[PDB]
Formats: sequence, C-alpha cells, structure tokens
Amino acid sequence: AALVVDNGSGMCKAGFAGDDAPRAVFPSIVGRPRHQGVMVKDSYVGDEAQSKRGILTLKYPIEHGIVTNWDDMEKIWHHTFYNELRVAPEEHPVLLTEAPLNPKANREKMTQIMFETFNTPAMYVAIQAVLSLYASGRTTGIVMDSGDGVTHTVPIYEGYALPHAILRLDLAGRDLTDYLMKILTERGYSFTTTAEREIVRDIKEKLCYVALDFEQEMATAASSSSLEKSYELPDGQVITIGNERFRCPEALFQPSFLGMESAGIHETTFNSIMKCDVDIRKDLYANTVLSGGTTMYPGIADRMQKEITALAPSTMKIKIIAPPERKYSVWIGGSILASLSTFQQMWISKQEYDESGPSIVHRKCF
Amino acid sequence: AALVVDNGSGMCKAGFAGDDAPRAVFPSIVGRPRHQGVMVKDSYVGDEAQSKRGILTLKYPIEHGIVTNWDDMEKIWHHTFYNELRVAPEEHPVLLTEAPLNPKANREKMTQIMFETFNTPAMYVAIQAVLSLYASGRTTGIVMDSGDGVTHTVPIYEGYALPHAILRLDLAGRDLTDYLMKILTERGYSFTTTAEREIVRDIKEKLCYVALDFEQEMATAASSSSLEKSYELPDGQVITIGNERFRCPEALFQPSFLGMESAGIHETTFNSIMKCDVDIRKDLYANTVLSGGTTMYPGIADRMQKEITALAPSTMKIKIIAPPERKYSVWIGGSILASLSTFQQMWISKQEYDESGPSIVHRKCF
Amino acid sequence: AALVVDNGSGMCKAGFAGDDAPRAVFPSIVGRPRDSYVGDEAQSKRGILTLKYPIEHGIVTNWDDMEKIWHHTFYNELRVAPEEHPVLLTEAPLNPKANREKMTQIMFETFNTPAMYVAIQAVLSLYASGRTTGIVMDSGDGVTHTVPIYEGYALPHAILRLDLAGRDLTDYLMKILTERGYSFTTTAEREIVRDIKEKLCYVALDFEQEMATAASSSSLEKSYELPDGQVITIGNERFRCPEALFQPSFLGMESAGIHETTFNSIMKCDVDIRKDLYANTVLSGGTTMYPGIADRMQKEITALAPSTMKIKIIAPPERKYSVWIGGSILASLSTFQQMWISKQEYDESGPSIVHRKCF
Amino acid sequence: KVVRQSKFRHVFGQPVKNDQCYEDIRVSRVTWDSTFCAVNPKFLAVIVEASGGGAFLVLPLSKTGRIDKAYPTVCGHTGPVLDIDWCPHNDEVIASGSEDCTVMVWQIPENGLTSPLTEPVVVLEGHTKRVGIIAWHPTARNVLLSAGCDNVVLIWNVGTAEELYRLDSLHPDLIYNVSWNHNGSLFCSACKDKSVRIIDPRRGTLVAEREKAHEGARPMRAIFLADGKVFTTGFSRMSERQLALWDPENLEEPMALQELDSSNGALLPFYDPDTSVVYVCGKGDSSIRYFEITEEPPYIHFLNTFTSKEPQRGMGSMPKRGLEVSKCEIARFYKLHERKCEPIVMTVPRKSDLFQDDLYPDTAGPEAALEAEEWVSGRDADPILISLREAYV
Ligand SMILES: Nc1ncnc2c1ncn2[C@@H]1O[C@H](COP(=O)(O)OP(=O)(O)O)[C@@H](O)[C@H]1O
Ligand SMILES: Nc1ncnc2c1ncn2[C@@H]1O[C@H](COP(=O)(O)OP(=O)(O)O)[C@@H](O)[C@H]1O
Ligand SMILES: Nc1ncnc2c1ncn2[C@@H]1O[C@H](COP(=O)(O)OP(=O)(O)O)[C@@H](O)[C@H]1O
Ligand SMILES: [Mg+2]
Ligand SMILES: [Mg+2]
Ligand SMILES: [Mg+2]
Repeated sequence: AALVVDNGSGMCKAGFAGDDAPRAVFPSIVGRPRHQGVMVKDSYVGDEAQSKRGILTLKYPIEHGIVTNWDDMEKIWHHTFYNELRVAPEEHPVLLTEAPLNPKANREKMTQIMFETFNTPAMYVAIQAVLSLYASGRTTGIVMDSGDGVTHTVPIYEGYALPHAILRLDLAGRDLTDYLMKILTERGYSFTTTAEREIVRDIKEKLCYVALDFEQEMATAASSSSLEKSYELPDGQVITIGNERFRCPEALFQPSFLGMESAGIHETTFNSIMKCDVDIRKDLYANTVLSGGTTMYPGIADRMQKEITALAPSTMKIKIIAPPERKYSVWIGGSILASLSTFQQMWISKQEYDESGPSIVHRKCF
Repeated sequence: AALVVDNGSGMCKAGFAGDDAPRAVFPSIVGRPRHQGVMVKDSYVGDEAQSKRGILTLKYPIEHGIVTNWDDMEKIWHHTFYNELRVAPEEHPVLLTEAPLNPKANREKMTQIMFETFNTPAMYVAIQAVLSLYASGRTTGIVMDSGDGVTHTVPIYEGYALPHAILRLDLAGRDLTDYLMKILTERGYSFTTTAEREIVRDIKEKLCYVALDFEQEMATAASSSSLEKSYELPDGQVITIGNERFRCPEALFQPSFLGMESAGIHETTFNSIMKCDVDIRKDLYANTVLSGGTTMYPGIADRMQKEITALAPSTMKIKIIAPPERKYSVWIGGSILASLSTFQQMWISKQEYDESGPSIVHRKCF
Repeated sequence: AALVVDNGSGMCKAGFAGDDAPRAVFPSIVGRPRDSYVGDEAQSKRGILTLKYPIEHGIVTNWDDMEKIWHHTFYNELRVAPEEHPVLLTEAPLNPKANREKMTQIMFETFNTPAMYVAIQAVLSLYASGRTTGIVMDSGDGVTHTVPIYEGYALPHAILRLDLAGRDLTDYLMKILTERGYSFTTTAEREIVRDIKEKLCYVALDFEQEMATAASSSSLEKSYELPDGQVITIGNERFRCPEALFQPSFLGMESAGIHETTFNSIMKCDVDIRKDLYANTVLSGGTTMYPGIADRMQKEITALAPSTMKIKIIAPPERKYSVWIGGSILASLSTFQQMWISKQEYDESGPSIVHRKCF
Repeated sequence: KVVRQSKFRHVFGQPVKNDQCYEDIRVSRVTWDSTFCAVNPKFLAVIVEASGGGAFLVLPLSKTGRIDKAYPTVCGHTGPVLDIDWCPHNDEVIASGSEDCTVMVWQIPENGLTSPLTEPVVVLEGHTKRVGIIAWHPTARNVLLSAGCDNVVLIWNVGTAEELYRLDSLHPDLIYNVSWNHNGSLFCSACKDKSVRIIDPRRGTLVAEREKAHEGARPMRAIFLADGKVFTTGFSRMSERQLALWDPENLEEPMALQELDSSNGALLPFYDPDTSVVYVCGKGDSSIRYFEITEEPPYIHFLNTFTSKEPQRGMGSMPKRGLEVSKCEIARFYKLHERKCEPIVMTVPRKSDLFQDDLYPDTAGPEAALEAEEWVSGRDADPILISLREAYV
C-alpha cells in the first residue's frame, strides 16, 4: 500500500494509493501559544491548532510555494504519518508532489527528509501539473494550478511538458484572503490577528464568487440588496457582506487591485499558450484544465472561458475543463499513477539513495 | 502538611492542604475599645472582636482589596496561625492567594512578611481566580470572583489567562452592606456605628435575594406582604424588611443605585468576554463560574443566566456554573492545587528568597 | 474666509482658513442617555449617558451621528453659518469611495455649503513638511496609519493600518496607574489621565535601561495635581504607557509596533523608491508628540532597514495639527479658489463630482 | 525539607537585545542532527549554506548586527559541512567534518577572516563515508575523534596528522554521537541499533553496553557526566521523549527515567560540569529545558523551562571562560534560527552584586594537561582547572 502525500501551501492532502479521495485533509499550519499558562505541548499542528487558534500564533511553513521553515515542515509530515494516517512511514512507499519548476535544492531536502528522518522504503516525486492531468484522463492540455501560495500554468502536449512555456503568478488563495481582510475593514469589520485570518478564509470559501461581468455586478450591488449574504462568526455575531463577495476573487483577473504589475490568470494562461509552438496551440485552447482550491469559485470557469475567448483568435475553440473534484485533482492523479503497473519501475529505493545520493532523484524525475 | 490561607477583604479562611473545607473561617476585622476602663488587651481580632463589638471600633485592614494598614494585617495573620490554626508558621509551608492584577508592591509585602516575620519554610502566591477554577475541575471558563471588597472577572482558556481582558468592579459585599444600612433608615431602623454594620451584614446574609425581574418584584412587594420577613436583633428587638430584601442585591446589576458610573456584574462579565479573542468566546459563555460570598444570594445564577443571554448572541449557549460551595471555591481550589505532586516545584524557599530577593516571586508566578 | 475641518478619529479640529491654529478642538463623540449630546457636552454629563464614536477608526460608520458632530462644529464651535463659507474636509487614508460621495451629499444638501473640497490627511501632512515624496506615520486618537506617498499620490496597496493609538494608551495608563493605588475608572477621571499622559509621558530611548534607572532612583518621578487639589506621583509609568506603541504585546495585541509597521509599509512599495521613503519619514498626529519619539523611531527602524540605507525621521514641531494647518494654508490661497467644488457643479454631476475634482 | 535544596531552581533565560544579535546568516539546510554552531570566548562558528561545496561562517563575537552577504567564510570542503568544534586548548583552531569524507582543521586569524579561507592546516582522510561527528579530546593535546557514517571511530593526532587508533568493528549500525568522559580516557556513544556503548579507545575494548536503552526508533543521544554516569535522551515505544541516567557499574536498570513530551526532533543535551545542570534543547523546538543531576532520588530534578515563539535550527553553548561572571551568568546559548543567531542569557538571580563563590567553582582551563604522545602510552589526568574570579569586574 503506497502513500500519496500532496503538500500544498494551505492544505496537506494524504491518503493511500488506489483510493478515490484523500483520507487526511488538514490545514498546513503550526500554532504556538502566545499567552502564559496559569493552570498546572508547545506547538499544535493541523486541525488541533485550528480548534485552539484563539490562543495560538498560526504560522504557515510554506509561503508562495517556498518552505520558510523546515523545522515546521517536518511537523506537518510527522503529523501526517502518525496522527492523521496513523501509519508507520518506514513500511509504505511514499509518492510526493512538487510544484512545476521546483528548485533542485528544495527537491533534495524533501528527498533527504523522507529517507533519513522517516526512513521510508521507497519514494518518488511527481509534478503537480502532470498529476492533475492524470485525474482528467488526458495526455494533452494546459493545467492552470492555482493553490494557496502560487499560481502556475503548465502546457502539456502528447505527454511532453514544455518548461520554457511555464509561467508563474505570485497570486493565490492566501493573497485573496488578505485582500478580503483589507476590504472588509471598509465595512467596519476588523480582522487583524492570524486567528482571524482563518475566519476570513472560511468566509471566502463560502460566500465568494466570480462575476461574469465585474462592472455590471458592481452596478447591481449598488442598487439592490439581492447579492448580500450573512455570515456567522464563531462567537455568534453575524456579519453581512455585499460587493466584497466578487471583489476579492476579481483580484485573480485584475492583479492591479493588489498593486501587482502582472496580468490576470486569463492572460497568464493565454501568454503561456503563445509561448508554445504554433502547431500545438489549437489543442491547448480546447484542453484548458483548472486545478487547485482557488479554482473552486462559482462561475470562475465561465469567466475564464469568456476572457480567453476575447484574446484567442475567433477560429479557435476554447474549452475550460473544470471537474467538480478539481480541489483534489493533484492527489487523485497521484493515486492513479501510483497504482499503475508501469509506475513500479519509477520507485527510488532507500538503499539506492544512500549509495548514490540525490543525483538519482534529479534524474528519473522532471 | 501545607497551609492554605485565603485572605479576603472581609473574611479570612485558613486550613490544611488535603482537606475539603477551611478549618478556620473568621471575619477579618480589628477592634479597639472606644471607652475608658473603670475596673482594674488593646485590640481584638476576628471572632473575639465580634463578640465584644458593642464596646469596640471595628476596622477592616483591607478596603477594596487594598491594604489600608499593614500593622493590622500582621494581626490577622498572627491570629490565623497561632489562635485559629494553632500551628507554628516556621514548620508548615503556606499557600497564599492574591487578587487578579495584584500590584507587585502589594505582593512583595506579603512575601516579606511571611519570610521575615513568620519565617515560613516555603511560600507560594496564587491567583484567586485560577484557584476557583481548580475546585470546579475546569481549565476553561470565565470566573466572576465577587467577594467583600472588589469584583473581578477573569477569563481563562485551556489553562491560559488573558490579563488584557480582566475587568475590575469596585462593588462588592461591603458596598451592598453599606447600601442596606442607607435604605434601612427609610423604614425607621438606624444603624450607624461599626458594630451595627456587622448586624446589617448578618441581615443581608440571611434575608437578601436576587429577583429575576426587579420591576415585577417591586410591584409584588407594594401590593402584598408575602415578601416581608422578620429578623431578631441581638437585643431581642424584631425588625421587618420588605422590598429591601431584593433592592440591596440589585445594586450588583444596577450600580447606579450607589451613584456609580460602571456597569453591572452581568455587563462586566459580558465585556470581559468581548475583550477576548472571538474563537474562545463560545467556551467562555458555557463555562461562566461564580465565586465569592457575594454570589451566594438565592436566584443570582438565574438572573445572571437571564441577563447575559439578552446580551450574547442567540446562538450562544449561556451556562452559569454556581456550585453550592462557591463561598470557599478559592480555598478548596488551593487545597487541591497544594496537594498535587506536580505543584511541589512551585514552592519558594525561605533560603532562596534571602539570597535572591523578591525578583524570584514575580517570576514563577502570574 | 474658508472653513477647515479635520475629522479626526477622536478629536475634531475646526477653524478658519488663514489662521495659524484651529479655533475649536473638541472630542468627536455623540452621547445618548443610558437626548443627544455631542462633544464636550457629552463628556460634561459624565456617566448618565453612553458615548459612541462615529469616526472611531478614521472611517465614518454612523452618518446620523457624524451629521450631529458637523452641526455642532459649524454652529456651536466655529459659530458661523455653513451656507456662507466654503468648507475644506479631510479624510483618512483608504477611505471607501462611497464615504467620499456621502460627505459630498451631506455638505451640499444638509448644510447647503457653497463650496466644498476633500483632501487626504496624509497628503496634507507631507506637503506641510515641504515634501512631495515620503512616508507619513499618522498616529491619531483611534487609529494609526503609515501612508507612503510618492509624488503626492498615496500608494493604496502599501498603506498599513494599526488600531493602536492615543485612545488605547490612555486606557493603558489608567490600568497601570492602579498598581500605585490610584483609581481612575469614571469618564471624568479618564480626562484627567489623558491630561497626565500629555504632560508627563515620554518615549524612552532604551526601555530596559530606563526601567533599571527608574527602579534605582527617584529622578524620574513627577508630581501631578488633580482638579480637587490632590497631588499624585508617577514613576516608570511615564515611559511605560507610550512603550505600548513599540511593544503592542503590553496590551495583549499580536500586531507589530509602529516601527515595524512603518518598515513593513516601506517594503510593500517599489524597490526603486524605498531609498527615498527611508529618508523622508514624517511623523504626524497627536500621539507622535511624546518627547524622544523621533530618536526612538530612528533607532528602531535603523535596526530593521539595511545598514547602507540612510534613515531620517522628520518630526516638525507643529506636527500635532499638521493636517489642519496644511488645510488652512491651502484653502486660504487665492489661486485655490478654482479647485473648489461649487454647488453649481454638484447639481450637474451629482455626488460623483468629488472623484474627478478631488481625486 | 519541603523544598529540594538547590541553587539553580530559579534560573531564568533572557535573550539579548536585537543590536547584540547576528542577522543575515544563511544557516545550513542539512538534515543531519548536529548543533550547527560552535562558540568559544573569541569567535562564533555557524554552519552556513554554500552555493557549492560547504562552508561555515566564523566571525568575532564583537561583530554583531547584520552580517554582510559577502562576508568571507571558511569554504574548503567540497561538500556541505556537518559538524564543527573549536579546539579546547586553542581558541583559533577549529575542526570541521563534511560529507566529502574528510576532516579539515583550520587556523583562524586573531582578527577574523579578511578573505575567504580555502586552505586548511591539516586534511585528515580516514573515512569512506560522510563524517558528521567531531569531538576534541578534553585533556590530551591535539587529539581529535571523528566518527563517520561507515560506523568507524578514529583517533587523530592533529599536530602530526597520524591515525592513533581505528575502531571499526564496535558499532554495527549508524552512530548518533560520541562524548568523552571527564578525564578523556573513555567515550560513550549512541547507535542506531538502540544501544549505548562505553568504549576505551586506547585498548579498543567495550567497557560497557546497554542494549535497548531507549525503545523508540527515533534518534537518541548519550553523554558522559563529571561523576562518570551516562545521561541519555531517547524515545519510547509510544514515541514519547524520555530522559535517562545510567550507572556504568550497573546497566540492568536506569537510575532515573523521566518522560518529557511526545514531540518529534532529537533532544540535544548540553551539560555544565561545574553546576551539574543539563540543558536539553530539541531540534525544531521553541523551548529549552534544564535539569539538575544530583545524588538524591530521582537523580533528575526539573528546574524550569525557557520558552520562546521561534523554533531553533541549532544551538551553541559558550564555555565557562567566556561568560560574564559579574552578572551571575552560568550559561549562554546562541540559539540558531533559519536566518539569525540569537544569544540567550541564563542567569542566577542574586541580590548581592559581589562575586559568587558557590556559583563559580574552578573550571577547566585552555591549557592541555597531557600530550598526544603521553596519552597514547596510557597516562590519565584531569583537566587543568582555572579560577573565574579574575574575570569579575
Ligand atoms: N470552495 C472554495 N472556494 C474558494 N476558495 C477555496 C475553496 N476551497 C478552497 N479554497 C482555497 O484554496 C486554497 C488552497 O487550496 P489547495 O488547492 O488545496 O491549495 P494547496 O495546493 O496549497 O494545497 C485555500 O487557501 C482556500 O482559500
Ligand atoms: N449567604 C450569603 N448571602 C449573601 N451574602 C453573603 C453570604 N455569605 C457571605 N456573603 C457576603 O460575602 C462577603 C465576603 O465573602 P467572601 O467571598 O469570603 O469575601 P472575601 O473574598 O473578601 O473573603 C461578606 O461581606 C458577606 O456579606
Ligand atoms: N502633547 C501630547 N503628548 C502626547 N499625546 C498627545 C499630546 N497631545 C495630544 N495627544 C494625544 O493625541 C490624541 C489625538 O490627537 P490627534 O492626532 O488630533 O487625533 P485624531 O487625528 O485622531 O483626531 C489624543 O488622544 C491625545 O491622547
Ligand atoms: Mg497544490
Ligand atoms: Mg476572595
Ligand atoms: Mg488625525
């Protein structure tokens, strides 16, 4: 039984190969107390830090897809194997996922930790974009992976990846959460501490949506109360939000709302296709696959369909593939790959690693 | 054998660690004769002053939790160890209790008196609100400690105290006793001397209660005599009181009766909860613990439940915990804590204090 | 003779254009019984009524009460008719566009003001310092803002807000004064504590060194006389109260101090303009009037900024009312007469005219 | 009687101000569980991450504040450095172990580095796998122990670059750490097979061994105390971190066995022979716990715990000679973050401002008692003691 672990910026999905959904999904946070104990555990990880967050300092070990603290990163992995999956890491091979264009220094640490700290028998690292294509049952298409830290567009054609056309956008769910906190203060609600960041993230995951026409939705919001929703805070207080429901997701298509000089996700996807050869752009237009939790907003597929169509030539057929389980597309693709009979030759044994080093994982990987 | 001493504004409780009730419970007064002796001891402390109070001037060494006279404070402690407990202070460790947000200057004097006047082998100072939580077997909840001098609301979550949310109310049993004396003169009974203050206090502890609806109760007392009760004075005279039974405790919820600007105990409890983090307000609503003798009025738990529910959101479950022995909750919690095997590391030796000073007691404490 | 009204979070500054100082400085509160008292009247009744802040955090939240304050300023404080003088209003940074239009609508329809102009408080502070590029640390009564300004335009994406200002320091001073036996709990005693804070508090260059000095001698003790003749003494509380600005953990706050907030806002700007903001840090607001706050902020930011960057903290002596004084100079200029939003223009473009005439 | 008699029951930690710290230090990203820091009364050595090969940053203690990104480093190894250790008898000599299968001994100039240091004094090549364990001999001069992943223990002679002893068939699995005893005659070692071994290097014999000392599969440590006992940190079957004390004359059962918590990360014990206080710092933990080892049961007394809000990547302990005696300081720890080295001051609260005779007994000096040639013959001696009263100001 092989383990498939997908480490993201905000969430960590874990499970067993062959299943249809991750068995363990918990936030990738480490919380530490910020008060003094008066009544006679110095850190909390995952859902335990989420239930005690009123007295904890929540810190994300991964920021923008960059591990800011490896000591806290090992806590997430240790919590995964022993507390969530409740399995011994030394008895099951582990399949890991990595972001596209992952630095080799980052990949070596992940390989080094798995083989020396957890002593896993076998290990393999796969591209998140490729795995998301496995879950959709395709060998050709461009995957717009938008998670919690960073957004990536990876065009894949007939099983061949094009690294030169991969574009990176430093804008994801965490930036949207911080923007929602900024615009909620305009309505009189102050969310400042890290514990209230998770509250706003819950608001964003429940009441935010992408408007087909942003300017038209603004006019309706200023002349009617049909788009207003109410949310209940943990203490029972009810807050009401109006145009903030579609203003926060609008930062994806208009990064200027955050003061960013880059283009929106629609143009990043379009620019990535244009960096490919002309003979393959037609297939990438009709096989645009969305992935990650930041693509779960209602109407984002329709808006992305509209925006790219205005950019692409009129003769091209634009098709946005948004499966309803795209939030776990990376993990589902990993479980499928780890169950294939042709994948057993891709395992890197622990015995091979200590006698060869990280040179064998740079090869046999992409 | 450890000693647990709970110095309150009006009443002093003492005993031994491991017991279930304080062995010595006597008022904290010092009485001095105000006449001249005609027949051939200049001060009386505790109960001996209460039996001779007809010729004495009774003074409380503590006023609003502030020591107004340290010379009289040493008399209370000397009476406790030698006359009440009948023990040698230089043989048993002493566990002391301090009010929340106790000034460091006041804590140093308690440290210096115990180690240089009584020469106790070990001493520890604990927060009264924390001890009251130990007796109820909880690590989470807001404690409203209403004694004789001052009322405190201290929220504690998972063993962590939040000092910034501690609210203080300068309204307690002594203010209610003085208010009862003021409103008893409206009925024709005049109590003015310090000896008659104790008589009115006994009336308050026996005939006063908290009305669920103050306005409805006043109408009932103005149209019926069912709420009238009789009390027998020490000289044999019988007095009858009507609406004064529930008007005196009503000052706790309406401090405007005393000309005060602050809000009632129900609003102080609610405001202290609102000062905490939003993620922990749910647990504080369901774990409101009442402590002190001023919370022993019949029907005060029902009134607090009704008042806080009107302030808190409808979705919050308000649960007021009022144990029947809450008059000794601070002492009972001290006896439990002093008997723990893990508490022996918190003792402060006399030898350590002589060589280090009061710097070590500010640490190791809260 | 134009009117300049600085809408502060806790204090409203009002006066006439061309004057060196505002004529009226009164608290911006509305009091209702526990039937409507505004300003010092709401504080004169003390405890019989409850106090509400409509602009509590620089952003207007209760427009019904905000109209009451403005009615109090024109008729009771300035003692003029608003329909005879142009009025220059000031707004906090990151003010929503809906609030700007509401202010325009109220001034032209409720007060029938002939001419109106709205300016940013942070921009006026920088201009009064003789600069067009810099970062203004506006620390007022209810809110603290660090507004980086480049070529006279504030960068909205880099403006940081801190809910730590003079109001929280006054409450903290009330809390730490009880450790000496004093008791200031009522509203009347709160104004006394604020008076103590404004006269005897100072920012220590080295807090830990200052605590040792205060605990080893009585040279830092100062005496203050209460309105009833009683005299109180304060020791280390003089520099402990303003220390909460740099160490918010003293108030149980997770947020960073004003020195880290200023540095964090600078790092949110373009890399090629950070060197100019480091050398043009201008303090503004009443809470920046503590002696020694410029030297402390200079020392703290230098520890955060790279050693090759030049840190210069600008503390003009008039920075307490720099927003209003900047408004009075600008509104009194003869050439400024053409940038007023006339009532005639309001009737044609509606409240939306403020977006194109005042940016 | 009510309170256990001790002098360090109230020791509290206090980090130094930001201007006394060391910022902008790219601390190493190696999974190896070492201290990552070595500090003497003169310099501060931190293992740093190099673009190619391996290097560690050596800077004078007075060089506080932000460190230049182009500051010269000791970059001579072709692989990342694993362990560093200052020579006890020479404040300017530091040995470094790396995964390039060699041990390099350096000579640091008195004022520090002006240019990057690439040439070492000695290149000691006797290991076939990576060397992650380095320990100088406490008494013998120029004697250095290096233990690599090839499960071999080697004794070097730094002055002559000779191989004094080779101990290859004594550890059947990977070695966690080694620690010399008081006089440097024996050394204890913790192995991956859950076994604690006490070894005499000169005779090449196993003096003692405890199989399954700690039942957990996670890494453990084993150190020698001044009285000759063995102090070990380890894990249980339920993955719960414990503490143990072992009597070398009776290894059947531990003298003490206390559990601390159920967190990950190896516990690195720092031992102070003068005060008999053991500081236990866990890699990735944000707290430092110190215990006092006495002859009264349970032989391991918990004193207190210094807590912070930042996990530590490494830790270095300043020897007694570099402490500020006049301020009642008994230990200084240079906590390593991922980009900063924050010294932490452990001080005994005392009212008197005079020199404390009881807190500061005679400590080992920077003068070697024996030499490599004499130690080989079989001579044994205690470290030369010096007085800290001269350092009082
Ligand atoms: N239904 C939803 N609507 C909007 N955003 C969502 C939804 N579900 C998850 N998210 C956002 O997706 C982000 C991370 O999702 P995921 O793709 O799992 O990231 P990662 O790849 O880092 O694990 C979260 O920060 C969350 O805000
Ligand atoms: N049964 C009761 N009903 C009403 N009030 C009471 C009762 N018992 C005690 N009190 C009041 O409680 C006050 C002090 O009680 P206690 O909590 O012991 O105060 P302290 O904490 O100062 O010792 C007394 O002044 C007394 O008036
Ligand atoms: N001389 C002074 N020293 C310290 N603080 C002051 C001084 N003068 C005023 N303050 C503080 O400044 C606060 C309000 O000043 P101001 O900047 O006008 O606030 P706002 O701009 O929000 O109206 C008051 O709460 C007061 O405590
Ligand atoms: Mg992802
Ligand atoms: Mg009490
Ligand atoms: Mg202002």
